[PDB]
Amino acid sequence: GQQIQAKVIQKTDEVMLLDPGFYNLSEVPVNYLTTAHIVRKVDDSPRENLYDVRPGDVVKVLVDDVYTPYGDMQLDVPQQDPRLILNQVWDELHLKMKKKELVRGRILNECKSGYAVGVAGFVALLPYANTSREVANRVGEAQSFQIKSMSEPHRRRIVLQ
Amino acid sequence: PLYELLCLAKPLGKAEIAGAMKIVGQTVLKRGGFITEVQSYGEQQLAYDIRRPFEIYPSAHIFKMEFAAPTDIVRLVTHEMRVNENVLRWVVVRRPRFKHTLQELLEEVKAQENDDFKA
Amino acid sequence: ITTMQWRKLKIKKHKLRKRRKANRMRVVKVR
Amino acid sequence: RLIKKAENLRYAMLLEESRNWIDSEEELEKRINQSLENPEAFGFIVDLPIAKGL
Amino acid sequence: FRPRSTHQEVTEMADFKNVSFLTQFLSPAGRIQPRRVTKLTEPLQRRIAKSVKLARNMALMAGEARLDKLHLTRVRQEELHRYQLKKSVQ
Amino acid sequence: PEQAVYKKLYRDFPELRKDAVDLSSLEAPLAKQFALKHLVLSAEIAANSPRTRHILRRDLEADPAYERLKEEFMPRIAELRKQQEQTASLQQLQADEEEHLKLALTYVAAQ
Amino acid sequence: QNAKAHLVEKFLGPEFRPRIKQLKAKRLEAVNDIKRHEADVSSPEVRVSLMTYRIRDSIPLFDECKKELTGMRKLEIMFNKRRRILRGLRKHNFPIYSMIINKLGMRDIYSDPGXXXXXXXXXXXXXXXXXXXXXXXXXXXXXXXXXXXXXXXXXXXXXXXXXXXXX
Amino acid sequence: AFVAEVRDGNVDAALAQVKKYRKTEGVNDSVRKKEYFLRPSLQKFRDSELTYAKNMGKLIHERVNWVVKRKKIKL
RNA sequence: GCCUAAAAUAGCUUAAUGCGUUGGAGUAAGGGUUAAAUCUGUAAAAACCUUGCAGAAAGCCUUAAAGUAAAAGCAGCUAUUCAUGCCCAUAAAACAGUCUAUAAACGAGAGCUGCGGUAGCAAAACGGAUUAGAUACCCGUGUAGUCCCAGCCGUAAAUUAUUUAUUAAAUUAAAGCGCCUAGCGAUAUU
Ligand SMILES: [K+]
Ligand SMILES: [K+]
Ligand SMILES: [K+]
Ligand SMILES: [Mg+2]
Repeated sequence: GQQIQAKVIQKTDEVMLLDPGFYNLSEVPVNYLTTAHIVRKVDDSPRENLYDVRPGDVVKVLVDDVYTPYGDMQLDVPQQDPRLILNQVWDELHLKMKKKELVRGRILNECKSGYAVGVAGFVALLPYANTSREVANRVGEAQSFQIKSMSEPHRRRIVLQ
Repeated sequence: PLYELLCLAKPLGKAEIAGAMKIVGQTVLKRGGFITEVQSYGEQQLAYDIRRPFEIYPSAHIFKMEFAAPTDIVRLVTHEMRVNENVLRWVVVRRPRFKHTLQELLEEVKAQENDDFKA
Repeated sequence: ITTMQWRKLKIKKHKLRKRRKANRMRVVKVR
Repeated sequence: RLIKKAENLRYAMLLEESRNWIDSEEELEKRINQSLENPEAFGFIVDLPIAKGL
Repeated sequence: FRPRSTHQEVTEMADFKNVSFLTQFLSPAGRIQPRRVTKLTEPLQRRIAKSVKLARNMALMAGEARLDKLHLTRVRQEELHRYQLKKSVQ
Repeated sequence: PEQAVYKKLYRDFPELRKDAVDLSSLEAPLAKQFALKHLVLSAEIAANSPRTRHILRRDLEADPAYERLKEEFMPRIAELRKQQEQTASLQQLQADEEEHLKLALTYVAAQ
Repeated sequence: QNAKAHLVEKFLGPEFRPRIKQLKAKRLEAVNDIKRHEADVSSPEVRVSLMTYRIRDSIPLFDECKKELTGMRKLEIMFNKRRRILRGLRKHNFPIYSMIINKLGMRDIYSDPGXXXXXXXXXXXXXXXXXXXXXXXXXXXXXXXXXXXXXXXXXXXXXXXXXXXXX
Repeated sequence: AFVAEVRDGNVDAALAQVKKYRKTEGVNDSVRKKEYFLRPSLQKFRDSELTYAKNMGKLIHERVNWVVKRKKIKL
């Protein structure tokens, strides 16, 4: 699951060889990599095609596995995950709490402890003790709220006032 | 030990419910115990209906009582529930004796002494 | 013990059981 | 020595709890009447605090 | 992503009376989920199973989905609304 | 001894899983620098603590060194995040929700 | 409302506790005279006394519940272990052996006569002799045989024949 | 009791859901057990055979998955 | 202080199934096979909605057993009695061993005697088929038995021989036993 730097050794018609620097050489499809994964170039000569990686370059790869039945490391192109999108939103919410900013949320339904308020994919808790019964009645319309407390990123708990 | 009784009774009037609760309470007091908590939840709708030879009860009145008494009290309470016909279903469960363990008490004592020692 | 050994004993046990039942209801047991 | 202090600490806490304990029938009748006049919610809606002991 | 309760919450609220809480460990058909799905320790797995079985004996839970009790969801929401309003007014 | 703090470090800052590391090198990446600092300061804080009559288990299960280093390394990790792919902002997400709400209302109005 | 101290004392006391806990509390108090010091719970004097008290409390228990075979087997194992402990004490430390016998009201029958012996040890010319050892040694004789029975019917007789303080 | 609502007259879609409920919620397993009685010693052997078949299938597709991951085979 | 597929004791829950079961509605089949038939119905069955009564068993959790209960064995819920196992904190100046000649206890399923119960299943038995024959396999009925309490019987393809040191195992060397000496052949005698 960790990204490592590998050096291109051979580039054949079918397969390309990469050196992870740990043990036996790894194999990758010829056209799997692109010029956007290069961090260090052997030479400064401009490249023409997107799938133009020359031997000697250093590329970023993702370690899918360490032990494989073939006997070599498994390396795959890095990919994306929405978890970062939520993390970026969470950081923004934390900054708003520090700066005492007003957050906009939409009430979805009623909850045991209070009311459920959604904030860009995060469902917060609004205890009835801090509601005027007018905001509670308004469902599906954005309203201003003040963030009071929040849990650690894994827990994903927010309390609104 | 410490026991808790959950009773499902017919949705009758308050006087009938009070009488059923009082019977259990006096049984505990007579044996030499005491009662800690008395609570009622009103009439509740059940997951499925309780059936008697010619009656169906889709709802019941629920109350709970917590008491401390000798180990012989369980049989006495069970007998009272069976005899009374206003009670539909009951259960008695034993609870832990103490809220705080010996380790927790020692930690509190040590913390207090450290504050005194620092002072 | 093998399956062959079990089968060799099986026949003799059957014969003994059959004879005992026959003598179960007789005045003079045949022996 | 510390264990003896712990025992005394437990005794002190139980005294405070004993203020709300009932051992007479007169108090039992009052508690029953108050409980019936102020019903509470069951576990179908709100989680209940489970007793852990005295 | 689905909500998950902490092991501290489970040990504090694992009782047969808390039917709402116990519902998180039941399949949509109303059956008990295996430990490999609940992500619980062996002692906690046993407590949850016993709480559900005891609730069934007391008629607080049903062994399976029942067609004659499909209106309870409406009833529970109506009860929940009244309780929240009463406490808010108080 | 210093391989235990990595689990917490990656949990709080998942972006450290994107910075490529050269396995066959003597230079320590940001993640390894944090671990070494935690090991050094953890012993220092424990030693530089006034002694008391008794030892409390709550103190044994505390780690103020981790909090101090996290504050120190906060600005550095921010630069690493900037080097990664960009994501939609909070305002954009709310706008998308509003548009879908309007679409649902229009469908209801039609039917 | 005022605090009820009398209720706290009852709860902390042995009143609201299972029967086994109450019995065990009495056993420890009964060994306050022979223990070496205020915290001795493992000396041979204390261990043998506790085993003897457990046997006495178990006699009424199994007269009502005659089908709990698991408990009887545990009792039988402890019964044989106590005999071997007393046998060792007599051979190596007589003064400690004497105190235990006197305190618990037992009889001096814990010797090791051996193959060529026919009677118990420490028998003076004036003291009487019995056939307890002959039955144990020459147990194959038909005169000493009995009929098959239940565990309790066979164990209860042996338990009482060693403790003379049980009716 | 599984309830499958029919939308736009797509009866085939409802039938698919019913089969899924039976497999997921263990209705086919109950029917198989109650078809006839087997001793506990014979039921043990029956369970071993079923698990053995499941493990063989898992092994076979484990081999295929590795080929796809390495050679990027479009199967 | 808590836990327990441990044992004994006592209360409680019902998914399904059966019927010389109640009421409503409705009319020709239901059941079973390689293919058929016996059998149950049309004098109102099966199927459908309801009523009553009854016995046994414990879906998901649930997985080995990882409990090992000494072995035989053990998971529906709650409680009592009692015996274990876990944490935390203690204790012993002299005592505690291995193995078993002999002796005793526990001990699946089937079976026997008495008492209560009898839904489902099913030796025996009685019919319908298959086949050269079917005295079996298949189908329809179906009694003992399976269940509860008190006794008797002591038998299984009723687990890997026991112990010390080493060891992942293993291997190596010892301590105390039981059993075997080609097969075949007894209801011998006691
Ligand atoms: K037997
Ligand atoms: K057998
Ligand atoms: K031989
Ligand atoms: Mg016997």
